[PDB]
Amino acid sequence: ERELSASHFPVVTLEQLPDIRDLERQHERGIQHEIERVKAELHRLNIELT
Amino acid sequence: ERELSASHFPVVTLEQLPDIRDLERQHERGIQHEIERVKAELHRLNIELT
Amino acid sequence: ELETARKQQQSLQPVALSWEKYQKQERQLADWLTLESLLPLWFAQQASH
Repeated sequence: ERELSASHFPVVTLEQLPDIRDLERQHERGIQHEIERVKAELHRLNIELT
Repeated sequence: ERELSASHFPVVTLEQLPDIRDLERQHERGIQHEIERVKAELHRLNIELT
Repeated sequence: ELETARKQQQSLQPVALSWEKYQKQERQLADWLTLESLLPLWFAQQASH
């Protein structure tokens, strides 16, 4: 899990540590954006399959 | 918008002010949870409609 | 001919039902989305205060 998350997720040094929480949250926002994009594709494909 | 946000969202006391951002995360999670729940019901409903 | 029109309309009506309830859920989702965006603004107002 750690290798997997790291391979996708950047890590930053101490100089922005308070902002690293907001960077994690922005990364989560982007992850959810990709989630909804893929889910919209799944919606379309489920329509076609049905 | 302020009326709606006040009716749906709470406000926090002075010293529990640090908790307000825990409430921000919790309310965001709840709003997104209901958004996705209604969205999935709309998904299945669209399936039935098609 | 009467039976044909009957069946066509009868099949179409449930489509209208599903379409309308889908519209209702769509409006509900739009409103929920509206609240999501207002949440940062509201809690920002309250946090500033």
